[PDB]
Amino acid sequence: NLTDRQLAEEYLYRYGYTRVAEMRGESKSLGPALLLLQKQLSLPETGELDSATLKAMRTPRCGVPDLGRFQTFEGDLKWHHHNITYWIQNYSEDLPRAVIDDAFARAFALWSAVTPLTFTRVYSRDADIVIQFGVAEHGDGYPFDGKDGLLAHAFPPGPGIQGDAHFDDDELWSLGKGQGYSLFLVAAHEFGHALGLDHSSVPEALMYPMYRFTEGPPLHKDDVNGIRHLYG
Ligand SMILES: CC(C)(O)c1ccc2cc(C(=O)N3CCCc4cnc(N)c(F)c4C3)[nH]c2c1
Ligand SMILES: O=P([O-])(O)O
Ligand SMILES: [Ca+2]
Ligand SMILES: [Ca+2]
Ligand SMILES: [Ca+2]
Ligand SMILES: [Zn+2]
Ligand SMILES: [Zn+2]
Repeated sequence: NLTDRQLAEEYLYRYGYTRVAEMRGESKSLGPALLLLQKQLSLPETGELDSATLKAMRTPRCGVPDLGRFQTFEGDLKWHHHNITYWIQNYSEDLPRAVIDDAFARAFALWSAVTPLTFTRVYSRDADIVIQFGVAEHGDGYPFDGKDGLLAHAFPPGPGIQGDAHFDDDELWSLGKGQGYSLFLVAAHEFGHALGLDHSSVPEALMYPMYRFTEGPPLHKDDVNGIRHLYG
């Protein structure tokens, strides 16, 4: 029961819009930050807390920031070897273990066709991409928010926590039918970040930050070109 205005202030802060408005001398009213968000999400650029902007802010999405408050990390944020390993550290009880394993394998198979990298499952803490399910504060100081709102987050390529992918288990994980969010579609978006991709402004793109259920092929031209500009 946040008000529409309280939701707007929280959204603009969480995803980096308020910090950018501060750097431009324009954080004492909502309008300038709203214009930065409408440009970034490809909404009409009104500067108002209008119906299209409120509908966007209420839409479940990725927990990675858009414009600001990104942490300082080690290295140039791409992988420098070909065989990327992953470890499924724990399981949601919402799906059978073999269905969770296959959702992650399918999400990696989407990227493998369009990148010179391979993805291989291991059972070891020193995998490149460690996958975890967690609730609220889950060990990295970037807490989840309970049911709906942000669904998951991931870290850009590098050592340790870098490249890792976390899924909010206060969500109901499914394949996106009946109830719950598609673990396949969320994992596919989060693995893009774990390969070094940013958010897209193209609403149809996999790397757009909002969750959109589809039964169609998830990759768009903007996603494939994004990976091409990283690894060839
Ligand atoms: C586009 C690029 C540069 O490859 C890239 C891609 C994805 C990420 C994810 C982060 C990152 O900063 N975090 C990892 C995601 C969790 C998180 C959430 N809120 C923050 N304010 C925050 F700093 C972090 C830390 N930083 C990133 C940077
Ligand atoms: O905010 P509205 O007037 O576009 O509904
Ligand atoms: Ca890692
Ligand atoms: Ca959540
Ligand atoms: Ca759950
Ligand atoms: Zn994202
Ligand atoms: Zn986390």
